[PDB]
Amino acid sequence: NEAQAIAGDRIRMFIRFPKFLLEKIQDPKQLLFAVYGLLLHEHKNAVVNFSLQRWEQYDKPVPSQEPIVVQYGVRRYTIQPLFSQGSNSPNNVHKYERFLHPDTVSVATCIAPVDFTQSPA
Amino acid sequence: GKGKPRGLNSARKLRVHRRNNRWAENNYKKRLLGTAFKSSPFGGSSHAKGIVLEKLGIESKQPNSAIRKCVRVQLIKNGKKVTAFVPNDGCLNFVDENDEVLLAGFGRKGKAKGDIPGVRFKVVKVSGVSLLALWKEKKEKPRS
Amino acid sequence: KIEKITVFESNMNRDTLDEYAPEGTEDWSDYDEDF
RNA sequence: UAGUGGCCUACCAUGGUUUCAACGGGUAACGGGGAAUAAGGGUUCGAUUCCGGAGAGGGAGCCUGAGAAACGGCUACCACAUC
Repeated sequence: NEAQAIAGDRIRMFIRFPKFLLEKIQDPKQLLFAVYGLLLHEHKNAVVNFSLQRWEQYDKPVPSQEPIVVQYGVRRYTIQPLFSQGSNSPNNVHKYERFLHPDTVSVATCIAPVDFTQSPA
Repeated sequence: GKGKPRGLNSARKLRVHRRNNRWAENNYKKRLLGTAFKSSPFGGSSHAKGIVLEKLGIESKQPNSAIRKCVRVQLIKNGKKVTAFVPNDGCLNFVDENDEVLLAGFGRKGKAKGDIPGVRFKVVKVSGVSLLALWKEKKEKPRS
Repeated sequence: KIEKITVFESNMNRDTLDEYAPEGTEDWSDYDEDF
């Protein structure tokens, strides 16, 4: 509903740009960088609970109380999750399962600073 | 006299007689009024593809005892909302909503295989790729 | 200021520049289970 | 008119069709051999290589010509839509 500034066009905006974070923001005619957008309350953050499968032909397990760099989408955060069984849960009540299962679905539980559009993690 | 005229001028009656008794047959009246065209959301087709609306809420018209991983779908040739079904059931992980299927009946134009209202259409091919070489662990079996 | 080369500011009705919710410290007072 | 003819036109007559179904309505209706049939009859389909009809997006209209109400011909309207 609250979509006002028109996409499709070209735009010249005065984006306030801090002097702190001026190491790796470059001018890509030959290099690779991109820039994204935010929301109102995406400025706030929340607590997430992922669904994870094991990667295919990736047999060896990982203990699941350990910092894994989570992407849900593309961007990277070394989040400290809590995997729990990804069964069909009627009551939506989970476990503090410590570690992983080598085949089935896992449900992470962690705090992440949230990008709310259901991506393949 | 067996309740009928017989005499060899009476055919005037008879082809008007059966003409008014074909309507007591069922598929005759179903057919010659275009009821398959004014209804039956395939519209006389054999398949239809459409986006999955969402996960489905189970309303018991008996009996298959679980949340049957079924998919509310709405077609794109018509846009008429039907509850659907996947066989080889489970694996609720591998497509989002608003995503493609290919629908086909159960064998009676469905109407009954589990406790779900109006579930009569097996999904054949999600997003153009099949299910039978996708339950075969080549590819992966979708979600709602 | 959002413009085209129509001026749209970064107006007042916004979440100020927090990351966790600033009402969250006060939300550590809903003593739901004092177990 | 190439010609019969209410095809018109001018005066006349009051007729004509029909429960032996007029008229009106619907057709996911282009009509004829084909198909699935297979005891026989019945049933349903026929856009489709052949015959006949129709149209060149929809209606008009006219030229040239033995022949066209022609559209890889033309004029106009209507719907589009290029530099």
